[PDB]
Amino acid sequence: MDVFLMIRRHKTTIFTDAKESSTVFELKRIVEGILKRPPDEQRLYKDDQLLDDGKTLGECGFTSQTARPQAPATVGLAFRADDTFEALCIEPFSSPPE
Amino acid sequence: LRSVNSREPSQVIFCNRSPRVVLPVWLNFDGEPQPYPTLPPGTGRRIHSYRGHLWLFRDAGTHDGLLVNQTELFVPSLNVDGQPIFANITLPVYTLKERCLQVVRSLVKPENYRRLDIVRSLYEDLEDHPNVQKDLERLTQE
Amino acid sequence: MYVKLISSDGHEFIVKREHALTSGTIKAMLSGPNEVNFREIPSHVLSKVCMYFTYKVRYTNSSTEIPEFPIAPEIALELLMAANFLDC
Repeated sequence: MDVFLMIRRHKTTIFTDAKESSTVFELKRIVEGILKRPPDEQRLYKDDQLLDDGKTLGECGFTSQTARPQAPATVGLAFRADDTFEALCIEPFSSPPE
Repeated sequence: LRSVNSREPSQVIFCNRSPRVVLPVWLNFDGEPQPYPTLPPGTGRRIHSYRGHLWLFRDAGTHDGLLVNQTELFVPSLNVDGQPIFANITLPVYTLKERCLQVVRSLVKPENYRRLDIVRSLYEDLEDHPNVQKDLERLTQE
Repeated sequence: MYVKLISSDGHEFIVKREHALTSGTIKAMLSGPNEVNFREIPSHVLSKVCMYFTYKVRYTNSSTEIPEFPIAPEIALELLMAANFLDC
């Protein structure tokens, strides 16, 4: 099953999909291609829960009933190598009027 | 664009696989839309129709268009041999504009569209409700 | 392979090029006769637009039952205008 994500870090947010059987590490790969940053310099979260590279997205809680196209699951991102990785920060979206 | 009158029975089954209350519409031998009883959000029902007839489905409360077996119109076919012909009713992929007009209409009274803070042209688009005769005139003009 | 759409308030959305082409306007803004900056569309609107792109690309011409595209009441009026300008 494809899973639909919204990888987020500091006003930056990536929309991509992957297989539920895909691994956290392979996702860091996809991020590398995009934001040009090696897997080892990035940390991926799920609501303040650091994820293990060997874990499948499925295991990490990203499923077809949770990562839907119309309502993608969110994945936190944090940069800088192991020489002091930044703290996870996600800028919220603007607020509607009314 | 009317039902052919072949007194050949065709047993059909209307399965409503959509979040909406469906209003099936049979097209008259004269081409007039004839509304049948409404199908609740997840139900299905067995219908007696005939080879050659023309059916079309819409949302019962707003006439938004719906699909039946992927196309626009359903025509019951040669039944006898596994018999029941399946009519799968599903939502189409509306455009985002259309989708928003559906949500706003469902929220504001027609008498109040003019109080919304939007372009004059979007006012027109809102008052221009989905319509069956209009869609027929459309398909025909195609 | 990808493209960047930036909201009025600064957020940057990286989406696949095919997905963004879903919008005629964007297909022209870029690839005209990369990035795209929308000085009029806010974050809470552009995030829905991008979600609609994945939704559209995933379900058009599909036998598998289609789910409703959700839209909160507060986002409706602005999404409408965004949708109207983007031609999608």
